[PDB]
Amino acid sequence: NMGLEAIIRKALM
Amino acid sequence: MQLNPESADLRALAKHLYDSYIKSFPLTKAKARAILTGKTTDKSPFVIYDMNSLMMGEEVAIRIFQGCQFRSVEAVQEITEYAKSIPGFVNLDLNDQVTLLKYGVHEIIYTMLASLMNKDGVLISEGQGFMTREFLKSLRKPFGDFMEPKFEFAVKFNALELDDSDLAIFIAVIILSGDRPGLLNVKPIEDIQDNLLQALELQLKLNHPESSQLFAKLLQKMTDLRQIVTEHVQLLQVIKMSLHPLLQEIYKDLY
Ligand SMILES: *c1ccc([N+](=O)[O-])cc1C(=O)Nc1ccc2oc(-c3cccc(C)c3)nc2c1
Repeated sequence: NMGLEAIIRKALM
Repeated sequence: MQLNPESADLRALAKHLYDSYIKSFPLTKAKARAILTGKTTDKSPFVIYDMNSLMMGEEVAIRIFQGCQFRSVEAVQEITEYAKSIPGFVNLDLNDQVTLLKYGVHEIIYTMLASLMNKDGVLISEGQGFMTREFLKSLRKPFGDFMEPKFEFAVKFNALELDDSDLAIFIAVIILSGDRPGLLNVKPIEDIQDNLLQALELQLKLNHPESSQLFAKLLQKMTDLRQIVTEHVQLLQVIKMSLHPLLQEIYKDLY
């Protein structure tokens, strides 16, 4: 769900 | 097989990926293996093999899971950083980048968990503890069934005797899977995976003269890894039972 997604988006930027 | 521009470009990719792996992952397989064979004076782990050694050494399930999932965040960041170094990855649609990592990280975590395991047990507290396999298996249901399939995977995986050079290409192959649910543009992902697969195949022929079907056996292991990830969902159901707080804390460092 969106937790992991968010950490990944943060990480990608 | 010949030495040519093609093969040289593939050896150059392998090197590029090995270097980015080394920058991205502080705990390598070489370092893990060194700890497990007692080379590192620095880290001589306490062995937890039974309830008594557990005491000397210092839903319950859902709480464990909440724990390990949040502790995975460092690994997720390292793998994400590693992915940025794969040629073509940052040129993919952002949503696909995210989808590839969302599915892939679990597989990579289990892959790198194998590095911390032998037949006897697994390193915990970043190199400082060693939890035995049979102790974990001894615990009351459902906890006793949590780690045993990862040890089964890890023993079979570690018997392939991959090194970090090998693992860096393997992990990249995993990240670039064109079959993940919800991908938008499958083709550019497959294009990258094709290139990484070629690099892996060459790497394995050069690095592993003992086993001429290692390439296939290693691809089959992606099936195994996918199964372990998928089994976590089925364990949520088996679960729907008290456990020593110190065992709870240890489980929060596994996956
Ligand atoms: C943490 C700590 C201990 C155990 N254990 O002993 O089995 C397990 C965990 C844990 O939560 N592991 C875990 C396994 C597999 C997972 O797959 C996901 C996941 C999340 C989001 C998207 C996908 C596709 C998969 N998370 C997992 C967590």
